[PDB]
Amino acid sequence: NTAVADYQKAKAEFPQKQEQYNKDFEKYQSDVKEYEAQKAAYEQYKKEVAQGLASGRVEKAQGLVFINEPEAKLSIEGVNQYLTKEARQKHATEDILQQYNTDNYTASDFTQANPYDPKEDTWFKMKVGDQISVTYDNIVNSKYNDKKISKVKINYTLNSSTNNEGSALVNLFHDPTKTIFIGAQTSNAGRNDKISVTMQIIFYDENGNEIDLSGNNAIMSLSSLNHWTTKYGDHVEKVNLGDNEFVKIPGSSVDLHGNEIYSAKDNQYKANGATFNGDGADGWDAVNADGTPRAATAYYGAGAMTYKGEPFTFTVGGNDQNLPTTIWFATNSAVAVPKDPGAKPTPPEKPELK
Ligand SMILES: [Ca+2]
Repeated sequence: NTAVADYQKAKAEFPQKQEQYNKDFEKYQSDVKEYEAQKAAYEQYKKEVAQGLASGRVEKAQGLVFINEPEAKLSIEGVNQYLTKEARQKHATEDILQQYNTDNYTASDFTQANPYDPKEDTWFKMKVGDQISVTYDNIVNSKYNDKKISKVKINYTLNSSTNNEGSALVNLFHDPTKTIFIGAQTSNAGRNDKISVTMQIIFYDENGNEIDLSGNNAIMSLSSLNHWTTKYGDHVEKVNLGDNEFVKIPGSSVDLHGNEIYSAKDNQYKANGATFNGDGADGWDAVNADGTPRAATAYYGAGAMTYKGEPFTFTVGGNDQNLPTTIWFATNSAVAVPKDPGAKPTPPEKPELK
């Protein structure tokens, strides 16, 4: 006989069980909406692949494997201001936005002689209008149309900055599939300056010749094109593809607008109308240190291109004054597409005393 104890426990716990139910039910309603969006995008993508629609080229046309090059080493031409290792150390514990606050660095933090080994990530300031050329070798995992890739060259040119010094701070990864993390102070009010970088990638075969991409099999990612709108900015990340060709990702917030691809509306906060939240461990934009997306919903912030070997330009701007502008821009063969969301969420069981 435990009737009294059991009755009193069930009665005492009921308010908490009801509060947990309300939270679980709200979460279920939110999850159903996310599931329906993911399912629609996945079904559309499957149809595009099966029927041979344009976006099916992500699967059907891909001949480029260029996703992971953790052994690559760098040779850099055209950089005149490398960040000293002492200055890198001094800024390493700061918030990311402060690490890229160019107001917090002075001339004594930079040197003309590169202190970084070829095998490690390298830091430097870029100067508007000065093209740099980065050659990456020790390429072990990559190929294009069954031509193993021996080397990659990427040229980068800073066209504009958000600061008033014509400069931006860069962390250049030794693995070229991680590309570049760039930022600067946002020195002016008015949301109208931007960091703009033109890039061009050349792949080389085992005999050292440049690889012709005109079979149109190099499908490259343009993921993580955030657009957030808050009291602190109308921050938009964009790509001008130049002579390369846009590949629309089904269900993505990113589309073609004249000359550029980006998300026309906020894609970062459900509170601002986005379908998925971008922030946090569970957000669509979550990434590992390797740059790999953590989220099956990464497609929501992504575009892609058929890369034809010609220059393209990424931009980021719209922050308010004094909030440093940053972007981790990567491009590689790992296009973010909708994935199978699994089974539809089921509602929580309502707690009862009966
Ligand atoms: Ca981004």
